Amino acid sequence: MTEYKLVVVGAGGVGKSALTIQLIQNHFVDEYDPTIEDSYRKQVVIDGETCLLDILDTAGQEEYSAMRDQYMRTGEGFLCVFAINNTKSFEDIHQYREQIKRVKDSDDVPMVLVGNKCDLAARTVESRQAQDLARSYGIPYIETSAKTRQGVEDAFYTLVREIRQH
Amino acid sequence: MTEYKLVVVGAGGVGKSALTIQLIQNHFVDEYDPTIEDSYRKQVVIDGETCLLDILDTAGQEEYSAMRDQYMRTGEGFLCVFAINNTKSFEDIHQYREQIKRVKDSDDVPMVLVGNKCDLAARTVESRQAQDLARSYGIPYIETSAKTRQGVEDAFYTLVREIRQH
Amino acid sequence: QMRLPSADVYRFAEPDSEENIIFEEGIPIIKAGTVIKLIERLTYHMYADPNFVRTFLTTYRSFCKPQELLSLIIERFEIPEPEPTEADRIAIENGDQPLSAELKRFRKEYIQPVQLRVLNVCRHWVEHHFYDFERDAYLLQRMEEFIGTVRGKAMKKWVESITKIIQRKKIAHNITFQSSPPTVEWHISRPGHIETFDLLTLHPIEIARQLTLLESDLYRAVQPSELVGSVWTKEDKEINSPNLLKMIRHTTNLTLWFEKCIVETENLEERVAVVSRIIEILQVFQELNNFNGVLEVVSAMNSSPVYRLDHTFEQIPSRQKKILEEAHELSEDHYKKYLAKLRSINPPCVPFFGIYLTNILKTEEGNPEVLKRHGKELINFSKRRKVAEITGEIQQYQNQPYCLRVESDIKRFFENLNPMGNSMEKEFTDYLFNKSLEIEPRNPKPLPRFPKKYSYPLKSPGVRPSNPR
Ligand SMILES: Nc1nc2c(ncn2[C@@H]2O[C@H](COP(=O)(O)OP(=O)(O)NP(=O)(O)O)[C@@H](O)[C@H]2O)c(=O)[nH]1
Ligand SMILES: [Mg+2]
Repeated sequence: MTEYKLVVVGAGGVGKSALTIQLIQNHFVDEYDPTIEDSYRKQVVIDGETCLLDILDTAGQEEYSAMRDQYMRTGEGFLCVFAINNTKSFEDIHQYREQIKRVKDSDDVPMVLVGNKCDLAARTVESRQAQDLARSYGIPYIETSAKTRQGVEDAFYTLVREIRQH
Repeated sequence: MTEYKLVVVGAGGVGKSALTIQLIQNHFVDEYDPTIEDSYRKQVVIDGETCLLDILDTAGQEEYSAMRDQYMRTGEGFLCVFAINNTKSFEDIHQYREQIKRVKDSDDVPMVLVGNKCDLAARTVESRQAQDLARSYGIPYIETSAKTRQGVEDAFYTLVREIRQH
Repeated sequence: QMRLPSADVYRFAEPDSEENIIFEEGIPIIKAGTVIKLIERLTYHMYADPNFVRTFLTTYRSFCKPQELLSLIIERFEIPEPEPTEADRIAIENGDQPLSAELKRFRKEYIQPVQLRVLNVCRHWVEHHFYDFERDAYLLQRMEEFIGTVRGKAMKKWVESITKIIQRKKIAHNITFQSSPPTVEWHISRPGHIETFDLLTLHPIEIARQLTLLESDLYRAVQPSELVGSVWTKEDKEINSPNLLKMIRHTTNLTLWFEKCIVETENLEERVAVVSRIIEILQVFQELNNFNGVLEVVSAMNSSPVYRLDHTFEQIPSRQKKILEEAHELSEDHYKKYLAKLRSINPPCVPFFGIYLTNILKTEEGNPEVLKRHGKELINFSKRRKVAEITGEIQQYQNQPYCLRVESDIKRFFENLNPMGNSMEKEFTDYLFNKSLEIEPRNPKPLPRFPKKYSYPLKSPGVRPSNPR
């Protein structure tokens, strides 16, 4: 079967690892041990077709900025995440997209813009802002709450669809 | 990689802690600070095989029953230490040997007789005497110096080989 | 059996129940429990677990405050002695001295081990987590008062010991080696002439050695307090994770410097020499088990500016392409090879910290802080044993020192490396990329030529060490 290498980029603190976890792990188990094999693979059925998701999550390693190109290059699709209560992370998106466009050496790279809700703080980025940014890039916009598992599958599955139709 | 459980026992002051910290950090602890119970971990390649050494440093203070049998239960190899300039520490050796032989309940528990502080000139225990004791127990005798590293690896790694060949 | 004190005068006596302590499915392993139950196990009288002490002292701040931890262990230490048994009362009532066989058994099997383990937790607390005390002066006064109220001929040994360690920490580590460190190697640049130092003028063997010493010290300097609670990712990271961030920054500046040295060498023949030298440094890094160093090189070769230089890599000898490839393979499939490699080498080594940060974070974001049972909220201690398992692994590789002699000037040269200059990340990153487009244009743009820039021989002296000294 087919395997999709999906990469989650975006400033630190936006909840990238929480998304990845929410998608891959078993939410019905008391203990989770990321230091155990294939805690990055997941077999799923999308639009009938059965594929294998390989998520490349580097949360925590944001500071190793020069290792970024290497990490990205193998990705086939990208989730550009940002926090709805963090305007900075939102304004960071533009450069993340440009970095991906450069390393993949292409102008048509499959990606999705993801606005994640980390806590209960005051939202500072309204979805309209995001919708418009997402539209200017010609890409899908999905809001999530990895904390309540809302929109997570939707964000990844949408990215996979983007890859299948590229 | 296999994991070995070493326990360092012997009269207080003989140098049990110094030997261990010399092995683990290549540093000589020059002051005296009584041990209650400490643990150290060391990844090392012995005889072309990668090992994970778990070293339990005990309290020499011969006036702490109960707690003794407690740690000799899990340990699989023992370093029985005495200082070559402390005749009383040498005469306590048989106590420890009997206690281990009893706790682990066996007559062939992997151990090494270690006569420490061989850098000091004022020797009051003759190698011949120690050697005779080691032969009676059927174990090797290794003189060391936590101060100069002399024989330190020899002792610990010899014990590892005995646990492997047992 | 043995009678414990009344649960009404000694809380640490309340019996274990499914509502205050959960065990993991050969000492017992705690899955969860109340702070009280956790502290009871932290200082149990049956077995011992130096491993629990570290886990606890490293992670308790999220579920219990320092001042509270101290109050609790002081209460734990304050064990009430049992009442004379019937046999004793009989003797006393007859004018004879009681045997007190129960009181003695209770002191020997419960009080002694508990009080001693409490003192042990205090010794370790003060000895390796002294920051709790530097940030809270009162906490330290209480510790001192406490340690000073401990009466007893027996306890004396340890009381003195802990008092000295406490004073030694308020006021203000030599290494002995098996063999002797190899002779420092020189190439075109000579000792003292720090003005000539550069990537090609210094001996590649020495560049790998000195950077390995720098990188190792940076590695051995990261404390657990900089990792727990994912503080290196919060906005106060500069305050809580200074050592970590300093080390990560060095890695970045070095990767960037490698990239700069490559793309700013316009002449193809010279750039090939430059790339070869860097791959040779990679080779020595692998030899020295400096994985952090190997990845800095792998990262540079894979960055956008360098990765696309086909004309350059076409002229690299096979032996080197293979070395670079195997190195690159370490990070593939989620660092599978690397993890295996790291588990098999004989340290000293300098691991890649990236892996640990990612695991610690996933562990903190994928496990609840508490587990509810019958309404009661227990501390999810298994989450803590998992974070401590990672900080422990990190610490295990921090003990073994490298037997290499420091060369003050080369060390200094590398400490002051500043590829970016006054520019910002983006501006500099773009600069490097444009340079890459200049020296090797995108097809079908023709490949230009450029004048050489080095006035000295480009031949590498090789990475095999010499004997003389
Ligand atoms: N000259 C010399 N002194 C040594 C040597 N090994 C230990 N010492 C000294 O002997 C003293 C006690 O050493 P230490 O390791 O604490 O002994 P211990 O057996 O762990 N004591 P305890 O059981 O009380 O914890 C220290 O002052 C230490 O420096 C050695 O090889 N040579
Ligand atoms: Mg000791």
